[PDB]
Amino acid sequence: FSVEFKATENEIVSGKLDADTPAFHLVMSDSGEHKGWNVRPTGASEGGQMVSADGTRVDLHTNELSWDNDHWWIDDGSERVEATFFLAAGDEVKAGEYQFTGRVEEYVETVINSKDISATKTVKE
Amino acid sequence: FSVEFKATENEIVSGKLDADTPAFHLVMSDSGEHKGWNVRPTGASEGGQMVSADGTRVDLHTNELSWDNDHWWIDDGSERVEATFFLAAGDEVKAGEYQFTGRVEEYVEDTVINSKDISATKTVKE
Repeated sequence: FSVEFKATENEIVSGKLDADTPAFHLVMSDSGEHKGWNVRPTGASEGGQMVSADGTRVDLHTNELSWDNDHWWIDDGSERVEATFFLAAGDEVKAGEYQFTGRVEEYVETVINSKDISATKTVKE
Repeated sequence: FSVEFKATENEIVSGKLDADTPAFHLVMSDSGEHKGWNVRPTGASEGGQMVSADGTRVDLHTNELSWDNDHWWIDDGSERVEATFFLAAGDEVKAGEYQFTGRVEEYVEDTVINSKDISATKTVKE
């Protein structure tokens, strides 16, 4: 069971976004049998947001995972799932170094593996 | 001593597999006297997997060979051994062109007397 979570490489500059814009990339993997995965935001990211030092909160979205109130999930039995988290078109994005913290879970049927993820994405000038 | 190793002809689509589904075919030949063979996965395939570009792994299986921790093997002294490697019924298969790499070894009782790398790629899907 392996999890990789990191900022995307594309630069984001302060302002109001024309389009959906990548901010994080996630990969969840396990050769062992499973039903799927959860990505649960933790601490300040609760709500599914990325957060700067000055407390500015920005929503994350992904087209590779589903959402259920406060977390992402997906039923996927394959060995490996990839996901991009993007910021939505229109969103104003302001000052700083924005951190996402969460916890990945692997489940069956019941959680059988889990690991914290954290990464920080930069915005601006 | 010859080895033939290649992707099967049957088309695979991504999704949950409804049956044991062929992926590769292996032929190991020697009319010379020998005890058996090993088929040892190499590189990314170690563990017994075919591995796609993005690193996704699918387990390979065969009913024609035995297994010893990390490799297949068979005592078979005949001139020719065939084997087919299949994906297990129910496995959800996804994204890519999946390669298997390994090494074949022919052994005798007394001990390896011939060896050769094998490599092939199987396409999945859509």
